[PDB]
Amino acid sequence: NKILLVDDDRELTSLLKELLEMEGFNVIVAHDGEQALDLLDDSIDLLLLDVMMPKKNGIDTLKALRQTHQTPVIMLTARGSELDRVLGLELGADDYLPKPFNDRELVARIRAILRRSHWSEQKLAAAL
Amino acid sequence: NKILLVDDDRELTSLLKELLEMEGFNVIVAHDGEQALDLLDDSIDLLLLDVMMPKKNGIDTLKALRQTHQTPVIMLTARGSELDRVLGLELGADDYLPKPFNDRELVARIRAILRRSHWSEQKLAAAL
Ligand SMILES: [Mg+2]
Ligand SMILES: [Mg+2]
Repeated sequence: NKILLVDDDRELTSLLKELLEMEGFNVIVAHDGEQALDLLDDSIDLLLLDVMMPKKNGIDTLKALRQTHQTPVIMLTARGSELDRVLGLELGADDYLPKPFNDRELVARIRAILRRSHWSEQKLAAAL
Repeated sequence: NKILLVDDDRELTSLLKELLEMEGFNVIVAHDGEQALDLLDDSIDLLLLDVMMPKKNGIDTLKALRQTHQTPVIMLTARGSELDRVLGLELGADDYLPKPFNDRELVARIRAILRRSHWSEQKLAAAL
């Protein structure tokens, strides 16, 4: 399972890349929305998307990717108000996890949406 | 879209039934884990599941339903610790929203998982 980490905080992306790699994931990192959309392809199983970033913020990245991709996305951002959360979810995100977060909850939410993805694939392969 | 509302609090289930009905959902109510499993069938698109309930708690209900059903479930409970959240998600829940909650966020999270369900169905019908 391949995760695209989109966050402009290099310290967090390095910590998360190591964590998710320890958890058995293939991780690719984008540092803005522009980079993200350039790296986004069919091989990506999930996006961990930050909101406030230079060049193209996460809200605009999500709006753009959702025009062509149904790829699962989890917003992982310091923007944690009820408004921020409802906006992310309504714009196309499958989950929304504010910062600061617990690593165990992040992994559990990654696994929750990837379990749903696998069930969808199994049902599709069963029907085919 | 049919929602199965599993909670022992009659005051909350009545408030939520009205809210979700105003939002265009068909709502059926269970007051414990035993009638939740009795009411659970293929017509149910999502479960709003409480934890602390008599006869059968939400954790045991989730474990039981997940043996036979892949139906989307959102834990809606006063059990909001990191442990509670990670446990719910690892046991089979698609989302976990602690109490007290914001009605707008609940609806947004219901819509986020039902949008994923519809995309899965559209892809399945497209492949068929
Ligand atoms: Mg940032
Ligand atoms: Mg209760």
